[PDB]
Amino acid sequence: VQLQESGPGLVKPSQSLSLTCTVTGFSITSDYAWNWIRQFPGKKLEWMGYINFDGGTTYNPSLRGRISITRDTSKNQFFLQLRSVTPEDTATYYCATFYGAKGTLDYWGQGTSVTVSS
Amino acid sequence: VQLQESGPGLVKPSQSLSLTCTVTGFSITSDYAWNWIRQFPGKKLEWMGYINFDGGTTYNPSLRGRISITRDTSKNQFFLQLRSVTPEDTATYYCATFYGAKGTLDYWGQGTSVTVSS
Amino acid sequence: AVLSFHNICYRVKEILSNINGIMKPGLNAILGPTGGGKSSLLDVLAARKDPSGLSGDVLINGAPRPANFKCNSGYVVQDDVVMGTLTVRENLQFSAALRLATTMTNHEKNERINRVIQELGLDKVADSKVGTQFIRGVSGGERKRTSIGMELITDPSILFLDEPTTGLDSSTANAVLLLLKRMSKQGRTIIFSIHQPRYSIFKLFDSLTLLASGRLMFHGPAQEALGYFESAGYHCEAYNNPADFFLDIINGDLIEKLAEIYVNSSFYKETKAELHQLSGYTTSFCHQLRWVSKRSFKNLLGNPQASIAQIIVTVVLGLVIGAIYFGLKNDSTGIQNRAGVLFFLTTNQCFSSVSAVELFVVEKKLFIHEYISGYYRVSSYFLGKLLSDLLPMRMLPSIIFTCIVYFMLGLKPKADAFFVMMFTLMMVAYSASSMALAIAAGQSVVSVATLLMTICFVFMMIFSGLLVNLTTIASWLSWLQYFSIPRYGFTALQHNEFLGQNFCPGLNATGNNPCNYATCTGEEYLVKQGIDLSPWGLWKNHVALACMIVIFLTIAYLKLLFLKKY
Amino acid sequence: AVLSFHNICYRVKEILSNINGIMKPGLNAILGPTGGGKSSLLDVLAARKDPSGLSGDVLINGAPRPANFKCNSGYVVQDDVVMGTLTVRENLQFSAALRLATTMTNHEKNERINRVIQELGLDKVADSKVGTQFIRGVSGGERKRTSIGMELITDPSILFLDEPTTGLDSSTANAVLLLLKRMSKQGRTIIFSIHQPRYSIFKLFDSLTLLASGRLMFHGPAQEALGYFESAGYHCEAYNNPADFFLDIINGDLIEKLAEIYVNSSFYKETKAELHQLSGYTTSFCHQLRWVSKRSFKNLLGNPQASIAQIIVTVVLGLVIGAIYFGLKNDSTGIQNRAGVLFFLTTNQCFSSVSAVELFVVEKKLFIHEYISGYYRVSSYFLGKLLSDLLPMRMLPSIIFTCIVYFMLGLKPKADAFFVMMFTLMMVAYSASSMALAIAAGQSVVSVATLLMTICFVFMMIFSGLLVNLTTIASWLSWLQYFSIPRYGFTALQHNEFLGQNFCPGLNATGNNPCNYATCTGEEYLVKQGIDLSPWGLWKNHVALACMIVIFLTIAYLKLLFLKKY
Amino acid sequence: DIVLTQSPSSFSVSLGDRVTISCKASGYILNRLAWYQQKPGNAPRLLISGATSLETGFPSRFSGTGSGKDYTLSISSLQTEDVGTYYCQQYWSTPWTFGGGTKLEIR
Amino acid sequence: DIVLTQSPSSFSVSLGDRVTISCKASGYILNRLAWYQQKPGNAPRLLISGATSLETGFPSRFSGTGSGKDYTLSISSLQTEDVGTYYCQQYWSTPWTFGGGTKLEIR
Ligand SMILES: O=C1c2c(O)ccc(O)c2C(=O)c2c(NCCNCCO)ccc(NCCNCCO)c21
Ligand SMILES: *[C@@H]1O[C@H](CO)[C@@H](O[C@@H]2O[C@H](CO)[C@@H](O)[C@H](O)[C@H]2NC(C)=O)[C@H](O)[C@H]1NC(C)=O
Ligand SMILES: *[C@@H]1O[C@H](CO)[C@@H](O[C@@H]2O[C@H](CO)[C@@H](O)[C@H](O)[C@H]2NC(C)=O)[C@H](O)[C@H]1NC(C)=O
Repeated sequence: VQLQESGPGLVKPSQSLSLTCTVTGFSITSDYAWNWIRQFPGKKLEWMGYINFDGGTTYNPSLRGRISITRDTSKNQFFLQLRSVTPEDTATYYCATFYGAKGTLDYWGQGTSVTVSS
Repeated sequence: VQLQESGPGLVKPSQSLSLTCTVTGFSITSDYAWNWIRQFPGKKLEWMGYINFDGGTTYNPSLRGRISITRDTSKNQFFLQLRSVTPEDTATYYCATFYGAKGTLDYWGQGTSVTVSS
Repeated sequence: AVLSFHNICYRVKEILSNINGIMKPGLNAILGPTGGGKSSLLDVLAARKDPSGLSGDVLINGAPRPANFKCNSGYVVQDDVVMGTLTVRENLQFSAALRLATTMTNHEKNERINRVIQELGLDKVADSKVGTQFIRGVSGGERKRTSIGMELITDPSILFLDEPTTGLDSSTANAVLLLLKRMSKQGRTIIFSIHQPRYSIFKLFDSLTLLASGRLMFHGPAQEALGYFESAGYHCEAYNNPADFFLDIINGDLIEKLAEIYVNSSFYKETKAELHQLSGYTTSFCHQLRWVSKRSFKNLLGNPQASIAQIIVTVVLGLVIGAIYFGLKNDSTGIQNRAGVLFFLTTNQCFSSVSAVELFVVEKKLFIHEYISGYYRVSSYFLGKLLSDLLPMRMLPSIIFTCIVYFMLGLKPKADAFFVMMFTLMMVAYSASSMALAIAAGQSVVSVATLLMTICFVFMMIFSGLLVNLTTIASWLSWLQYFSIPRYGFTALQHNEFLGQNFCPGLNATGNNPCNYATCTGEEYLVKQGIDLSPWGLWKNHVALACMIVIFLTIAYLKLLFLKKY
Repeated sequence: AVLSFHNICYRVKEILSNINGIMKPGLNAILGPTGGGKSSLLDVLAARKDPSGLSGDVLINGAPRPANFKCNSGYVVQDDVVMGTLTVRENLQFSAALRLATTMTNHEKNERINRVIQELGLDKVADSKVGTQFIRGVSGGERKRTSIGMELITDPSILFLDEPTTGLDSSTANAVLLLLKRMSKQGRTIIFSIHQPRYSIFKLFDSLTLLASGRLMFHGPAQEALGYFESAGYHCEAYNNPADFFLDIINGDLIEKLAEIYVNSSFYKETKAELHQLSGYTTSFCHQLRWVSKRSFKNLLGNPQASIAQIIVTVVLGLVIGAIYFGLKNDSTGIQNRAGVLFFLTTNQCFSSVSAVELFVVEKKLFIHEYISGYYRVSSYFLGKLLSDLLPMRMLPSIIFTCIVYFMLGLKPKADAFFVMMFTLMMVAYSASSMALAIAAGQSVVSVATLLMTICFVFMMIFSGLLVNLTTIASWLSWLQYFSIPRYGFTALQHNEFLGQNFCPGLNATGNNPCNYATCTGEEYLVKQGIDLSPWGLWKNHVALACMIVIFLTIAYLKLLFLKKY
Repeated sequence: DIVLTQSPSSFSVSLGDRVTISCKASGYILNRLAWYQQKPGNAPRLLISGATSLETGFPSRFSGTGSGKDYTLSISSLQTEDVGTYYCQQYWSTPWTFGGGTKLEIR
Repeated sequence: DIVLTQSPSSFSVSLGDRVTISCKASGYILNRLAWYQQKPGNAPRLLISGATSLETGFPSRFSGTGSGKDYTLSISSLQTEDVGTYYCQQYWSTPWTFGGGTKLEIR
């Protein structure tokens, strides 16, 4: 219901990445599923997986094992862990939030600008 | 959304009965299913079947072939036809309206007091 | 009508050696042990073994095996081959309509039929039924008689014959043997391989070929084996049966001089003198279809407790299913019932077609004996059998089901939305039974065939489309879903039945679906299983079932054509 | 060791008449026609027909049929009965461990075994395999020899014997017949019904009962039928085989004076003089289980290509199913996959038990021959066969499936939520196979049994609970759903697997379900099919499957107990 | 069918006693039980859907509880306009069966 | 997957032209296509769900149409705050695929 996105704004290739989107105003273990929509610099969105409210996840098959979403439900966060970063995905990440019984990514974060370069 | 119930307030046994509930403010062939809740004089409700929005019906099995609901959709009415009336069901009929995607008989008519006697 | 053979060195790995000897008219015999070379010699001498194993010359009155040889030579199989369900007169007609020239009229044909049934006394029962399982009008004594006749309409001068009396005891045995003796010298050179005869039938042979262990051991007349073994040095059990005495010699009373002791005797040179002396389809395709169809159809009718019974069981299945799924409401339990009954119709149509494999494994013996003889061509047999037994047996359980259950269940009430269901059931029945034909077209035992077919059908049913959502199968297994017939049937039936429905009372989802987890329309349940919706989305399953039919039928025709006919 | 019988008027409707004559020591014979009275007389005389049809007296050296008669009388069946998979020495031991008194030690038992295998020369192959289908170590010549021995460990003085040589030709035939001749006058009164013998074995008989058409026609010594038929007025085909000549008399050369011509002859009065002169279990239950179990288990091991093969096929089925349903996500296609795989597992546990009917229809011949003899009691045979073949053959495909697929599919990940699935598959396997036993416990042909079982299983599957929502069945059919085993299996598996699940991503319905058409939890799909949720709601299916087992097993035991053992 | 019964078929409360009404089912309803509030002479107007929610036009006093079988409505300090029978009504199965309904007594 | 494509990947309208945007699917979506409206520098905010409905906080200009494959949004006389790319996004299959999105040009 009120998301916020905040992490490192630079990585190096073949390293990893974390983004730590801290939900507020709603317990992430209560109702919805929580997503990680990313948008390239050419303004074309990609989905990038979600973590359900109970704990299950499902990732975009175009991301084979390079993504893993986890949640530290004590402070109702949920993190992104993208590994072996190619210098091409210089995207924006937007921390979206599914609904389930209506189907639409109702609420979105603010997005950080990860830049994968030396 | 706005129902009204009006028919003969007296029958004789083994004759028939009609009640002609004229919906208004909503086309009965558009969305909902439409019911015929009846209430005995001892204040205990019975369901008494419904007619779907397309035309299908389903009646309370305790009423074997003694009920048949039809609709003259030109003036968005829908009628009750109860045949071989025992002098016991001196009920009230209330013309209810299902919802389907929520499940509750949201809107009700005003009810007539059928009296099945000589 | 001599049949001088010479040096039959057959090699399958031999089974024979440099046999000699001629078989003049009369009643020639092949005594032998149970399975040494006796039956094999009678096969090789009757043009019944593929010549690539034979490495010698045979003769026929001085001319080496004319092409239309079997056209003028009968060869009656040991075990019965006559169709029991038909009746004797019609069996004789069926043998006469295919193998003798159809330039003559039907009149002289029936005339020859009566001529045969008197020269082979059977006006006794000239219209009785022969029967196999459920009716048994005549007995073996007439069964073997009509089998002997069935090849006497063409009137060959060389009536080959193997083990006439194996399964007949003394009375009818002496009957048929004296019958052979009598109808011999109308000029017919019978050559039969008997199995431990008696002395009462040992009267008149004129010839006998004591052959064992792939090597000849005597080829004199009948009244000479006694003298030959006298000069060999045996008493022959002063009162005994010599026809068993010679076998008593061979078994354990050794061999590689007992076969050697004969060439030095007089009979080798006796015959081999004249050996070296002599050393220097018909009909059309029309008939061959129009008669195989008649025979197979009247056979199907003959023993109806095999087919008619499952017609009763399909009527009962249809009625019980109509009783179970009577309502078919349009609520949350409407999708389950609808995708259940169609599923149960398709896989039913499939697994009740594995019982149509015996179309070609019960009579492989009969088809083979018929084709080695010049009856017809294999394509004719194939098309006749299909048009007679596959076509009107798989077409009824597609009309019992869809006429019984369609109005009880109350499915989609339209004309074409009904004929499409009927037609799709017909197509899946034909396709599954044709696959059954393609698997079991060559074998002779039905065990492994039924096992393979039941396994294949189980796998197809797994991939049918109900037990697993066909869109969640991994990518490297989703290519398997195209080989499955129940899929092509069940998908067509679904797409026929699920289109304009609404399975949520009170919620009109056709405009838009709220809460998007509901399957509140037929289109959503149809797409959720990965099925098209365009009108091609239905007939794609019929162009795919009209193709498995043609493939699984040409495979069957090839398996019949390339089968060893020897 | 005489066996004077007298007036065997058996009535099943006769099959015999007032036969007389005694069978002194030596080698007595029963020539007869194929099936007139010969085999029936040898059965009635060997205490093998229910006495209610017999209406005469027999004797044994002067004492009328002691109770433990078969305890001191062998009777070797015509067709083989020896277990081919076992080996000769162990077959002899198995015959010795059940029927002779177990007060003596195993030592003298093996001593008698060697004594028998020398008095019946077989140290030739005293450990070879006999074999049925897939291995064929020894041939018929030793098969009949070990069958003759199998009843010579007890050493009876009356070695009944029917059709020794039917299926053996001359060499081994003369072998076994001379063997009989030799081991006769150690004082053993063989009585065998031969089928058209030769003259070489016609040497030494001392007796022969030419009996045809339910009436005796000669009971003199061997060297007298010749003279009797001389005085009857026949040449007997000066050189012939008389043993076939008499049959040549009976068939058609009449009867109601040919049977009459003998009583007036000398032999009737000859014997009937002395006739009217003479006119005035062992072991425990422990052994009978501990040995039937051994024999059946080592037999199961003997020809493993029957059982081990379907273990390979169940491994393959488990792996292919694990490959298809690998993911099992928790979205809208989670309910379909989950209620599909459990359904297929239950329905496959059922249908693959229809192959365990031959537990009791392959050896009905063997069980019957064994029980008419004093081997064991039917309850022992039953429990042994169960504990040996049903138990460890239906217990593996319940551990292959549930260990292979449970971690691939990724079902409910708990210990007990896994052992419950294993146990429920075991229960449904046992219950379906026990019903299979209850249907096919008495028959001898497996066709109608397999047909009835496949139909019953098809109906149970219809009522399983997936092809039709069991709450929308009409009231007068909902009582049928209790007879169905797949229901009790599939419901238990569902209730095990569907409890704590959530099949709607992003929508937490456990607090409350919005839009009420969604099946957004396992509880809703579980109640929607009419299934309990209390912990009793699961084990009710196991108390109902532990009851169909006991009922369908006591029905089988009764069908075995009340079966006509004659 | 599913027979919804409300064992306390009549109450007697005072203006402020947080009274509750119990409507135990006879099967499994799965939170599909709705409460109506008939007044003396009108038509039953919906009060709670899904056994947990409410209806716009009603206070925050009313609140449903329970799950599986034993559902209960809970009025909190009933005011004066709160009299009149209360019918539960499952809507899970096909014949929707109401309940006996419990009048309310003002002391 | 399902590749949602919007062939008119750029437009050029004037303040009042009733412009429409076409987003043809590559499978069957069944009215599950939603439209977003990214502005230059913000996050895509939902605009239409189910391809027919709207979202409270938006005018009655926007309105979705189409069914089966060919869905279209239809702006009616676009006002000034209406610029910025428009992405359709099916949500029927598992990998939810957006579209290329069509900027808007003010003459
Ligand atoms: O025979 C049917 C059958 C039928 O005759 C009529 C209607 C049917 O639905 C069936 C049927 O469903 C069926 C089988 N279903 C799959 C479960 N078991 C597979 C056997 O491994 C599985 C097997 C099966 N045939 C029985 C023999 N199965 C043993 C496997 O060789 C059938
Ligand atoms: C379901 O709802 C839709 C709209 O929400 C109904 O209608 C369209 O409805 C209008 C009004 O009649 C007409 O354009 C057509 O009837 C419908 N068009 C299409 C393309 O569906 C629809 O009628 C409702 N369902 C039923 C069975 O009436
Ligand atoms: C689903 O929602 C319900 C409430 O809407 C959640 O909770 C109850 O939640 C509170 C808060 O944690 C606690 O009383 C218990 O956790 C829940 N009690 C019961 C009886 O369910 C529930 O936690 C949500 N689902 C999940 C998986 O968290």
